Amino acid sequence: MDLQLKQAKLRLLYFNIRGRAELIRLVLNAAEKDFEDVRVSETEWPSLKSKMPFNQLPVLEVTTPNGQKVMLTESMAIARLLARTFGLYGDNAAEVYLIERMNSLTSSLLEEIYALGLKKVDSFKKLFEAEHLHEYMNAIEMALKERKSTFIAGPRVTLADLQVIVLIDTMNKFLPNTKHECKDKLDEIKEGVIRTKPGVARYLRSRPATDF
Repeated sequence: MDLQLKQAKLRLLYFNIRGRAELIRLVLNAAEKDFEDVRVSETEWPSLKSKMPFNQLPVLEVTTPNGQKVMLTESMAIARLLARTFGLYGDNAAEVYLIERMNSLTSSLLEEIYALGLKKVDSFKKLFEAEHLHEYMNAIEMALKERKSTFIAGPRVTLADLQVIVLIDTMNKFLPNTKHECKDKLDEIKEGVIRTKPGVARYLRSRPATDF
């Protein structure tokens, strides 16, 4: 049941976007754990999907040091497993609550942003939005302003600070003009991840420039 992820061969299968696998890429690069970053095209997906157990990406294909191949699914479960493996998931239940409180907020905001941008036809679409996303934005901003530590859950980077990067980069693409104080507070966290996780700094510099 122990996959020995520190030493296991890892292959990440996902599309060539940030999307929902970027958090996993950020964890692995923060830990400086090598992995094959396999970026699948929608053209390849039907046959890969057909030849493979799973039906949804991302999948983390793990080959343990003893040679056993295991296909892990569910993006957040994978990310948290990897975070725990590499010391990026806090040291006690109270720190983890801080991680998961923030990840709940930012995961919610992310999915809400993801769902916007797919209903542009007719009727009256001047109908107001924002207040949903605003609600998440002030909760995040309030939490970041109230914290008594450098990062979200303490003095060191955890998974929640990494997901803040995913959120920032989604906001700057989907919501370029949106000006709100939560963006500044999120950018502070990103700056500290870059400063303290040289593997992330290098990865962010070198990763493909994509829209999604």
